[PDB]
Amino acid sequence: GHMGNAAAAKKGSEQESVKEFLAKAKEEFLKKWESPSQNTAQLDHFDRIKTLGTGSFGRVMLVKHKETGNHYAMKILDKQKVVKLKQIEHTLNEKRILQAVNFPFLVKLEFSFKDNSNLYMVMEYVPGGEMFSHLRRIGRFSEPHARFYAAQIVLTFEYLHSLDLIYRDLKPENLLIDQQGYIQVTDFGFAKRVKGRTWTLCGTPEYLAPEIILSKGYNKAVDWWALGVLIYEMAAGYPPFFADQPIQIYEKIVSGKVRFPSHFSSDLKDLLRNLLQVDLTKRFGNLKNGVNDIKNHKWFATTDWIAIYQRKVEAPFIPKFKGPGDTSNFDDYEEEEIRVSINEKCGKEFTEF
Amino acid sequence: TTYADFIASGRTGRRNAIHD
Ligand SMILES: C[C@@H]1CNCCN1S(=O)(=O)c1cccc2cnccc12
Repeated sequence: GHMGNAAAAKKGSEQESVKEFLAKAKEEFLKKWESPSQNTAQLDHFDRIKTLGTGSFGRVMLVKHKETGNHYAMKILDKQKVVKLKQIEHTLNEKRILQAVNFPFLVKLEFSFKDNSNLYMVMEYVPGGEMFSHLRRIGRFSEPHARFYAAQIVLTFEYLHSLDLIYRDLKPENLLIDQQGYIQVTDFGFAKRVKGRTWTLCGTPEYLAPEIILSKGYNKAVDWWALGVLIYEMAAGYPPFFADQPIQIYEKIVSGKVRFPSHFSSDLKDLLRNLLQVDLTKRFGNLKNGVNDIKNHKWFATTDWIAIYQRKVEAPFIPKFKGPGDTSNFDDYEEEEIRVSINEKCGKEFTEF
Repeated sequence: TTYADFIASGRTGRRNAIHD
């Protein structure tokens, strides 16, 4: 067979140890999920420095904690806008997930609080910026570079899926690089606890699995499809399915045809054909062998999964870092003061936050 | 080239989710 006796015994023991780790992590998650934390700080505990990102949600600012001097990223949400945008459940869900999970590649929520006008989530500051920016600048990542990031996503999804969480929002825009060159996942608004199937149309066109586009009930296998898109885009510099308009992207996604750059290795093409598999009965991550079909694929043969988890692998790329509070890996945004109304807005809706 | 087609798509910047 492919493995001699020593290699087969080592792989078997390793897979059993994963099961043991995940069973304990689920126990710890469910304790925190059932008893969340709240009201662990207030606004005048921090100096606000610079906007790091903006969206329909609100904005994220670099802040400095007065007592400790530590820097953090503070997400500020306007309650009235969250309601108008129909995002109450997503916002409460994001906070509940973030306070309950624990994994080296998931961003840590350090504080949360609210006032008359806004909701606040204070997360560790990840100074390296978005993977998106580095990828467009460099052009593409080498296969070893892409593989180092991919391994972290595989382990992160193995963790989340064991908790029955589907992620649904994978793309380079949503992945940050930390000071040691490792990945941080931050956004959980679209994540959902689902043991079986769910039906919401959500995600980003280039990264949508066919069964979402086709308005089917779907499961955690959509995350393994999206991993295939991410690996492709990291290694090529562009995604596998693109066009001028989303409907044309969707036609390509559901077609079952994908084409590769000539510089892709055969091992990479084989993995990607098995992740970008339209037939759910054949997609890696969705078979009897589960995540092991991915982790044991030839393209990952040089990956030491425990060493990645322990953060003992030397990263291929370390972002520029001039000191704490350095914001040079993020964009510049028009600053806008944060007003707090004399009148509480939307109290009932956000009573659990 | 495929790269040229990607530039021509106009979707080289940050991509929004559907709900936006
Ligand atoms: C693209 C990401 C995800 N989408 C929302 C916007 N952001 S972000 O503003 O950079 C951001 C979010 C969360 C925690 C952060 C921690 N350190 C730095 C930036 C952080």
